[PDB]
Amino acid sequence: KEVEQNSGPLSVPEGAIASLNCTYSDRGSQSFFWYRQYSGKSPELIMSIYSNGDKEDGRFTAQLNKASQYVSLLIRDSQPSDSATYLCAVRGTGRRALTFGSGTRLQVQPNIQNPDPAVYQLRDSKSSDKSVCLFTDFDSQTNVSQSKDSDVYITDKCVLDMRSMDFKSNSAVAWSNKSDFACANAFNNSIIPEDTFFPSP
Amino acid sequence: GLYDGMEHL
Amino acid sequence: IQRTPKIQVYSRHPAENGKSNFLNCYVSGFHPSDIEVDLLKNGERIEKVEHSDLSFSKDWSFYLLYYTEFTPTEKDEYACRVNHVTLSQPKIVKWDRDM
Amino acid sequence: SHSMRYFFTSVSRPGRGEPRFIAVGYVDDTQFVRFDSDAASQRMEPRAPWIEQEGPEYWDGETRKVKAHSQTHRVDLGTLRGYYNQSEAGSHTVQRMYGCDVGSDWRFLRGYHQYAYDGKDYIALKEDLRSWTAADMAAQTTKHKWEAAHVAEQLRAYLEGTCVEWLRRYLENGKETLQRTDAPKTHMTHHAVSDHEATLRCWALSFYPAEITLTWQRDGEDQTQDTELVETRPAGDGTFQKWAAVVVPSGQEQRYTCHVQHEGLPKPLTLRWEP
Amino acid sequence: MNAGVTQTPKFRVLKTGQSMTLLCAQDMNHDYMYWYRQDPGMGLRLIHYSVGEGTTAKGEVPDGYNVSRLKKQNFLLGLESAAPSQTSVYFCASSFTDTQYFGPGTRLTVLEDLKNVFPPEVAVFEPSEAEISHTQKATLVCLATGFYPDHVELSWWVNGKEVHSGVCTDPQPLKEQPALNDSRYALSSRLRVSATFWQDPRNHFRCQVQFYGLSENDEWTQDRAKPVTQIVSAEAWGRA
Ligand SMILES: [Cl-]
Repeated sequence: KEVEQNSGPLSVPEGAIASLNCTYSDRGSQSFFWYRQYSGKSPELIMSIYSNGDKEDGRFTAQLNKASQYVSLLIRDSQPSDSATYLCAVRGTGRRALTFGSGTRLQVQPNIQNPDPAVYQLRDSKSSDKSVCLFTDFDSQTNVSQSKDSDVYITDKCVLDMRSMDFKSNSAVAWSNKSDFACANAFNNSIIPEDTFFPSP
Repeated sequence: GLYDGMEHL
Repeated sequence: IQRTPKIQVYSRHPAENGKSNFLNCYVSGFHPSDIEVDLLKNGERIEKVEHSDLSFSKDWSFYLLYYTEFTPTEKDEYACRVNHVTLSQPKIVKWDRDM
Repeated sequence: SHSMRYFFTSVSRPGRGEPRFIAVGYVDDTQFVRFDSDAASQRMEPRAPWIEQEGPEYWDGETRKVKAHSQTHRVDLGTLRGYYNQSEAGSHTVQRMYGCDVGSDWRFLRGYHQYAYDGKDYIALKEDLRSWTAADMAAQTTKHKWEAAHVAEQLRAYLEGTCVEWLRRYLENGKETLQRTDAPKTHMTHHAVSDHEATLRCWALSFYPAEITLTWQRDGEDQTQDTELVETRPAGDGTFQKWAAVVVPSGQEQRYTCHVQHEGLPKPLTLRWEP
Repeated sequence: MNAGVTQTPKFRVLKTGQSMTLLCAQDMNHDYMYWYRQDPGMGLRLIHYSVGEGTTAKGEVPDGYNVSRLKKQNFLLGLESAAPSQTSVYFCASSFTDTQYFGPGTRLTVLEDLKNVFPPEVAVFEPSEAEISHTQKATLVCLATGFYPDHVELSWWVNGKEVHSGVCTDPQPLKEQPALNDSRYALSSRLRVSATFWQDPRNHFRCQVQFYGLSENDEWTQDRAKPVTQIVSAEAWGRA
């Protein structure tokens, strides 16, 4: 309750503004920080702010409202690479350490111009009757329901950037040891687009 | 009220 | 750098014999802060002496007010005794009431 | 106009363990807080009636902030010994002062943040609140550290913002004692130095605030050469005293005027001797 | 700034009751240094901090941890007697004022029994012709399966150069047995290339998982291979 942020996820289309919001208890607090943390990496400083008002740095704007004990980070022209946990940090009165909020998950959805949703079977390179199911090229409003079974594995969606083509695509992976399990069934817990291309393997 | 500056010489 | 104390001895209010008052020794302009200040009654060290919180002026030189409740008389002689690293000998300033 | 100022003194004590740390706070010429590392409380303490109205949140925060300053100055004494190649056998003094001034409208006029080492200028924030004056090569090391860490930005936020907010809070809540003028009660004394010359001493007592101008004129020209002017001194009741003296040729005491100027005076005052 | 703060080790498995020290170093002459832990849903919790050489102070969760700052550049975090509750990601930070710069973190897993440590099995899955047909793109899938603890770095190598472009690795692993705290993990990654690049057999595609497990200084009693720190790879060639 000392530094409060909503957990999110806050979901925003690329090109739109993202407002990460933060409230703090100690009215005498003099310093306010925004940190970005990518999965399995360390916090990186985005902005510090000290006075009521605005502070800008590239696409980032921090705004401090000491009267309402409220501080925001605005990401202008949001990009998928902005997807991360944003951590608010406040130094209370006479403190010599920062108090961190528990953070807000931001997901910036790529604009899939020509969605081509499909479920492909991929076979193990080193020979086997072993396979995975790849759901790919779906619109960024498609979400992927994790597995209802304990012997069927379904990953969350993952944004992949072929930087040289400036081409972003969504994908999830499904696999299982069960003989009956088939790609055509893999993603049936999920709301997958009508017109999802199912080739036969 | 006092300044909360952390800077050392 | 070192600076020798300026010394002023005086009463809070104009002195009327028998009327309860305060005896002040204001030491200012000195450096460093280590200073010995005693109020004297006919050369005898008064024991219940208060002093202000150490502060300083624009030029960083310190000042301190030493004081004690006293009732002046026509008879009793009052002084302030100051020693400081700058002083080869204690400086004694007599309270000149009719200053 | 009005001011808030905090004064810090840190003194190393070679044989006697931890350094001495004294903090005083003033609004104008009225002390309102103190801290002394050698007092029993180990708390920021009230020194004016109005500040005692503040509740425990205020005292806890100020006590935390003041003890945090003393820890920083403990390390500063050690650093400065390094910068000046000094041993622990000598006693050394760090002084620090900061605050803000406001106009009659209570809007910011200017800020201050300065340090001294053994009674000499070390480093100060310039009047523009953006750049540092380093007094010597030791202070240049501090300056480069402070420039690299963008210290001036956070300090400026305090001096222009928080400092001004605290001063307005104190001026409103302490208005009885802070938003007052006590006019000087003036008088004159006469002392024969010789048979050919006497001393005229012009008195101003019981005034607040401390700012005052005592001037002596002999036939309408200020005696800037020949006037002794004692340092303004506290009465100990929250008021100030000052005197200005001239040695005059005996029987020509008529020919000298003392002019008193003070905020509390609607008309500048003027004295001459009465025997 | 972040680059000025160094932290070792990167990964450690400990037996309950074992000792270790985490080293934080900064070459920035920073007065202030910080040890935090980060646990899901908790965010960063301060363990201990330091305002200078020879001085330390309790943070929010100090119990079970000690620290030393005998030298200004180094802040040591000591685990006297490792407990399962100390399983966490540890970050150190330093500041000149209050702006903190963070080290790269230390992933610690504390185990009752090291018999539960397993390296990954790694497989690469070849693009479907249906995808190459429909999209003129080819997605390779890497699966890293049955590893514990979750101390892995997955990387893609194309013609012996590490690639960043065209890759998406699961931001978190699947638990194979979600009911259990010592469940083994599965991790998927994709590498997507043009169908031309895939079909030119001059091109080599390798999926590498660096696993951080036991040392040689760890005792091994079990029948199966000692699950030491090791790279496990799977690969494929381009094909027209
Ligand atoms: Cl230590």
